[PDB]
Amino acid sequence: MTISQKLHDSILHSRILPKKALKVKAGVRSANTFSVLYPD
Amino acid sequence: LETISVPQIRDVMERFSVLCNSNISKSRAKPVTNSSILLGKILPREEHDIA
Amino acid sequence: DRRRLLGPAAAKPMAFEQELSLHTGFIENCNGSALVEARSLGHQTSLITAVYGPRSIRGSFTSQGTISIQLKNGLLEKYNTNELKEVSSFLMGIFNSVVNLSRYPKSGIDIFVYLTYDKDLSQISSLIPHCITSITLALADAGIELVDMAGAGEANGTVVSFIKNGEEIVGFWKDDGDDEDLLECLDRCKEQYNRYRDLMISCLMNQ
Amino acid sequence: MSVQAEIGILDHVDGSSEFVSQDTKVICSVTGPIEPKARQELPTQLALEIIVRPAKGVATTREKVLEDKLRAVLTPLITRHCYPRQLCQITCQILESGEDEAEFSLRELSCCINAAFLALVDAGIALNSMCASIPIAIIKDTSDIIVDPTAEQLKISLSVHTLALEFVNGGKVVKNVLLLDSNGDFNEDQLFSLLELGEQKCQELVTNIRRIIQDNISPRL
Amino acid sequence: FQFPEIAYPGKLICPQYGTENKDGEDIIFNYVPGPGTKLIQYEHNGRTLEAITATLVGTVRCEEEKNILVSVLPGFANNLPKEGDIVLTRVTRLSLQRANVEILAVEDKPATFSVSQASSDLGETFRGIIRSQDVRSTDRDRVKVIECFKPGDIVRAQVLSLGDGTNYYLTTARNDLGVVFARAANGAGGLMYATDWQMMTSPVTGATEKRKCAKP
Amino acid sequence: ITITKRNGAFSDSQIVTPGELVTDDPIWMRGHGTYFLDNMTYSSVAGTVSRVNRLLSVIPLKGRYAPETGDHVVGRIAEVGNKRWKVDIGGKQHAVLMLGSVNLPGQMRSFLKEGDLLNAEVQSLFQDGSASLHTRSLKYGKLRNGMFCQVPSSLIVRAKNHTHNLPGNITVVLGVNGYIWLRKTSQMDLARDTPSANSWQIYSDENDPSISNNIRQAICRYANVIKALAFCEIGITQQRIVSAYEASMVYSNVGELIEKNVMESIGSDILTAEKMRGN
Amino acid sequence: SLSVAEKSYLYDSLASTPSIRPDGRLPHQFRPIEIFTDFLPSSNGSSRIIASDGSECIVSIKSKVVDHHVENELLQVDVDIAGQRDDALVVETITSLLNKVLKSGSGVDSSKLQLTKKYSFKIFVDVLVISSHSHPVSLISFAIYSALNSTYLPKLISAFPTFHDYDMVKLDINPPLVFILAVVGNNMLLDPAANESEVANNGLIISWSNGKITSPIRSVALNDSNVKSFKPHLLKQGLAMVEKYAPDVVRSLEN
Amino acid sequence: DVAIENNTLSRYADAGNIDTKNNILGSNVLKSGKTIVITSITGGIIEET
Amino acid sequence: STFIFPGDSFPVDPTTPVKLGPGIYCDPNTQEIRPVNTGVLHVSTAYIDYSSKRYIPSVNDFVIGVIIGTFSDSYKVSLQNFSSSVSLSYMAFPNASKKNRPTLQVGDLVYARVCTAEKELEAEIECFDSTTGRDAGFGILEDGMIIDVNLNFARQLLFNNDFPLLKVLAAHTKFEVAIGLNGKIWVKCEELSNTLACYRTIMECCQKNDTAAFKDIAKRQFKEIL
Amino acid sequence: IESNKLAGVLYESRNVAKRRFEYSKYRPLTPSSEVYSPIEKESPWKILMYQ
RNA sequence: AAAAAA
Ligand SMILES: [Mg+2]
Repeated sequence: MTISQKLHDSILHSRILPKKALKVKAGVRSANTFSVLYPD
Repeated sequence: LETISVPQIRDVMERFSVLCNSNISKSRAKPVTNSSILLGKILPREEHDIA
Repeated sequence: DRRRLLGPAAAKPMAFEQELSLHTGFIENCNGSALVEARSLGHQTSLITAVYGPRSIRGSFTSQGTISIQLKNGLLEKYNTNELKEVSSFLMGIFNSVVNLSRYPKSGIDIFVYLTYDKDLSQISSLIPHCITSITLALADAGIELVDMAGAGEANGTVVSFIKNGEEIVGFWKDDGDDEDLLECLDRCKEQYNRYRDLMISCLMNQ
Repeated sequence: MSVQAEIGILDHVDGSSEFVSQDTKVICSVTGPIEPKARQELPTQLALEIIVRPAKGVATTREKVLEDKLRAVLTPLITRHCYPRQLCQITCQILESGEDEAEFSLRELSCCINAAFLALVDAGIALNSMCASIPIAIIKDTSDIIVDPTAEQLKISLSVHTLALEFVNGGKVVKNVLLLDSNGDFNEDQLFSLLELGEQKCQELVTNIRRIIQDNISPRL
Repeated sequence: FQFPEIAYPGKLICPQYGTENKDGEDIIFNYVPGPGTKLIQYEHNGRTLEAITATLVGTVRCEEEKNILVSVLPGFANNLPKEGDIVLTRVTRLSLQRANVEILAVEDKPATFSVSQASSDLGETFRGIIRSQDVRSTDRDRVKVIECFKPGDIVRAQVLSLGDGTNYYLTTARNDLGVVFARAANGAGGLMYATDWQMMTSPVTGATEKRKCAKP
Repeated sequence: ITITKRNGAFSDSQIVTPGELVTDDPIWMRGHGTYFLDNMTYSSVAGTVSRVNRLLSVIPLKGRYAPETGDHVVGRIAEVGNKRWKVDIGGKQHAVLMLGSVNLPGQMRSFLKEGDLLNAEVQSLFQDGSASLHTRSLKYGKLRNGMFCQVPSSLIVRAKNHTHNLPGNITVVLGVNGYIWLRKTSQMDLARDTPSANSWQIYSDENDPSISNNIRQAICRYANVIKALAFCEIGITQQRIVSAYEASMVYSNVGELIEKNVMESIGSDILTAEKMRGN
Repeated sequence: SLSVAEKSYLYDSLASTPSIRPDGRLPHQFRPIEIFTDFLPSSNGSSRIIASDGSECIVSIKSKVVDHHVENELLQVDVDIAGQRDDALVVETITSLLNKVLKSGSGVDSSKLQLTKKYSFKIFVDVLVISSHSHPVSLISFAIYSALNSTYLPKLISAFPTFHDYDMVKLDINPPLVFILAVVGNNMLLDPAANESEVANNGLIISWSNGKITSPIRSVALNDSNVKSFKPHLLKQGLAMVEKYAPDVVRSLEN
Repeated sequence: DVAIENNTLSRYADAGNIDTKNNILGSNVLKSGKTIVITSITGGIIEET
Repeated sequence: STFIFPGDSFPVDPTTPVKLGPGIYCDPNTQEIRPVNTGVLHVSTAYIDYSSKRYIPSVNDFVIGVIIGTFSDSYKVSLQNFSSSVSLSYMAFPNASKKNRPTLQVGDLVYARVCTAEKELEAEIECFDSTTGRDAGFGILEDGMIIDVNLNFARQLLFNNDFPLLKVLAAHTKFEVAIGLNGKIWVKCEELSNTLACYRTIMECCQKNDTAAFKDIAKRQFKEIL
Repeated sequence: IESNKLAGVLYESRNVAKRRFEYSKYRPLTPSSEVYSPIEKESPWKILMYQ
């Protein structure tokens, strides 16, 4: 229990993972079968 | 011991010798290396120390 | 959950030649351990088995030993918990014939089998002979007396475990597949048994 | 850093205390020495049962860390060999967060330490020395060391800290550091500058705590 | 020995009975199972057969005592407290009429010991009880248990009777038995050593506590 | 295989129920099933009103075995601790068996352990109703050489002798507790009541080395008829058993007696026979 | 919980060549049971089976509507044993075993529950074991069988959702059966009693569908003591034993 | 001493052959002395509002 | 007054021999004397007076206990809730006997003193002092009513004769009383209204804790029931 | 009477009143509480030795 | 799982 929280607290406080780095860049899938393209 | 047959001891021994020779004496399979597939390299790692 | 950290509950999960490697006695936390890795075709399996015992049970009046086996999901969450219990019940039905129980009165032997990595390119039927191989190695490494070496094989979803050099059967697992494969599966698994047996014996002698 | 505390607010408990710092308010209670459970028995030393519950929701892994950190402080304080095979129930209930409980738990930790020690005094338990804990934080911009900050000061803070020291000889001489927690980005120079201001402010609360005990204990005697 | 030296679990060693011809008379060798072996039943040629089969991987040893004993020695479990053995224990709790402990290690036979590995924070460790009458041969009736043992002190004793399947019954009546290792104030002070049989002193803080000491 | 498929569904004896006033006469002596409240006697259970002499009570329609001093019962060891044995006689509580209440010849688990069956006598009774067992006799001891079967405790009445010898060289032990033991007739069983008018093997776990098939199938058949008489709620006596054992000889195979229509046939046969030759 | 004196008696009796059962049954005889059906109006189907030893199992059959393209398993069997946990070893074992016995691609036709090309009937099977003196896997099996034979669902109107407000559909399928066997010495036994399984050397769990032996087939240990290995000829004998005596039990439970 | 095995249990272990079943995004096997550590990283998607 | 804190230096010089007592601790290793509690140091004899609601077994202390269990060897008596049990032997009664055992049921109040009290051993009490005429009020306490108070209020009431409680209560009513050092006070009167009047006074006196407020409380309590 | 235990007491009382005295020689071989005798054991010197 | 008379 303590370790799970200690790992979570330390990562959160050491500022390893920004909330912006977790942002999902989605895409679209249209029928031509199905071709998927992503914005770049 | 005098109740059980004495030559029977030679019989059960011959039946024991013919038992082992027809059982564990026959085993053939192509030799396969014990090379690690995934965790076999790191898991049984010998203990090392650093200074 | 106040026990672990499950994270946000409003979220959702992600949506999208036989070769053996044997190693035993690499865990100092228990009395006996074993590592089994098998790679064949496009399907490989790596699992770890730990054996804790025999340890005395206070107040126990049992004139023989008590075996408990539990399978766990190490990484990939695939097999249902209900199915893991079923195999566990099957595995205990095997080693209760294999393990010399008369040697450990008022005692109990706990067996933990961790299913780490399993790649697939029924389903759990193929892992069963590897679980038997791992446990039999971990028990023999631990010092537990075994009447015979337990081994098995998987043929068209039909698993059958052998002892006494394939002369007798200590377990039978039939799921899906087809019919009239009785004689064939018994002969194919017997070859896998003998193969797994010699490698198991060699594994214990070498290291 | 003006605080407030009371002693013996609970009846059916052997000892209790109510600590107040800024907005975070943690009331504590201590029962002992009493009969321990079979699983808690210690043949030589004294057993410690520590329970910390939050202001909102149920106790989680977060509070399990608070209990573990609190245990490290109260352990060397109490003379365990005075009560062989016995039990001491220490329960700390947080009445108000006084901060952002999701991001920071170091403010409540210091208050749980302060309240517990006061309850240990009231319950009449053998203590080797005294103790005092204060929350510390370092702002990213100003880069200054603030002793006993507020809620808004933590949100913009770069690193949070927690200091608990053991005091002997009239609450002046420091025997040993009991607890030192730190979270966030900080260097070595900021660390020794933290104890420089911390030890000064700790002794300020030690002498502050000492006069609180005198006002409450003396009328009983 | 005309029988396999190395034996894995499930390997046939020797049949039930055996015999040889020497000095113009038949000598009967009686094979009996032992630690690591198990007498089981095999079938061959439509007829039953009993033979000694090893159950543990190791070397086979054929010894005789004043009959052939077949046992397999591994490269702990077999070691278990039996009447007459000497056992090192640690005091868990003190009562008025007795003193219960827990078994840690057991002395071997010709010093070497066999350490029993178990969790002390669970209770899976073997527990034992030393009676007040089994403390010392001198004045068996009236014995002050507080002035003999102490919580945490290590006591070397000898098991009399196993009793039930819960507690073992030990004794420290003889000279070589008693408190071996101990510290002042239930372990709070410094180390203490054994001088007199009924007195334990500490050559560090000058503290002296009354214990039941053994002979060096 | 036999099935039964039903669809759509799932000097007089006074019957009393809990709460009903049985009598307004405070003279009577309060017995079982009745509680006293202000000179009135109310029934606590549902059953028949039993008026015997001064003692007033109510007999329940169904209830567990009530241990009485002198009852010959068959019990199984439930647990062993200190210096006592606690035996299950299928009562409300476990009967106790002291170490001084058995036979010591010239570690209690080496004599009697959990699981072992035995026959004994109720030496005395405790205040809570528990029974004190006593095995000090040539007729009592550890049970072996046969098989166990259980019938309702209300189907076996008290008697001078509960150990009967039956044709087929087998012996029944009809316990008042309902626990019954069938076994091969031994030397003690053959001549027991007769010589009266004329020891380390007693705790052994091993049966008789030579058990003939003639006795096994007898033990088997004798078990099927007893549970058959119990199926028809017929009081089991030594005569009812012998009659049922002979009446069941019209069936070649023993396994045919397990059927419902067969059990009620043997049961009704004895009921009509004893009624015909009884009047 | 039998004494060793009883176990040694029953073993020598069962292991004998003319094997004598304690109740006199032949190796292929079944103990008399009693089956009740359609006693639950709130459920689409129901069943109740009483055994000789006093074992009892209640099986309830209910259903709902869902897409069969998003649901691979249209048949869920839940087992609740009285006095037992839901996460118990034996409970979850039987729960996992019966789901393999009754599966869309094992012993149950998936086209039978097909109404339209979009929606289909999903059957929920609930099991309540009142009393159990042995392995209920065979007892429950006979209960689920009789429960599926007598079932009523909302009758469809259109084709390829709406239902009939009064008239109903009677599901006619061939539910699988599970027969537990006991291996004692060199003899095979059908429908093992409570006391027989405690001395049995081994055991077999064999399924049955459409007049033929089918999966799942397991080798279960009826006890934890006298469990020993068995010769391969016993498996061939046991399977053949189930094969020839199955049309008899099916015919009986059909009425 | 510290010896590790990274990305051995991940689905992205092999560039050419990617596991269709494995949902592990990142992995690591570690053994420092006697103690062995096996870490597996999984993921998920949540709508932020 | 001289207030003391734990860990502080000990004013008393180590040169002159000073007997120990409750409140101070002798370090088993460093051999230094340090205070472990908070209160007033009393030097005549060296001990520390500190506020405590929990009682600990100690030699020659009068305690009022409740029988929570009856064994064959002794009695199990609880001097206070949640605390460990105390051993009251059958021979610890006046006019003891071998076969015949004293008559005490579970729940009976007993007024006894603690004979042998070890920290690592189960404490023992005896229903006869050793000795003061064998009758200091020792024995079964029939009827009456008991009240829970702190240890500070209990010891000063039993030992100090200048405590204005038994002095002020004797004027309001005539009664017999027994006070234990575990924070238990047993008071029995004739009429129930008097016992109730005594319970309400001690309950309020312990709460307020004022020496000069005893006569004020006792006046308004006895006039409240009428 | 109020506890309905009167029937039990009078029952145990009658069994006390019906207690019969008999010499050690002509005592029953089975020990009971209905018959009293100075020596109830066939070998009374047995318990003397073990003591 | 001690107990009652003398
Ligand atoms: Mg349940």
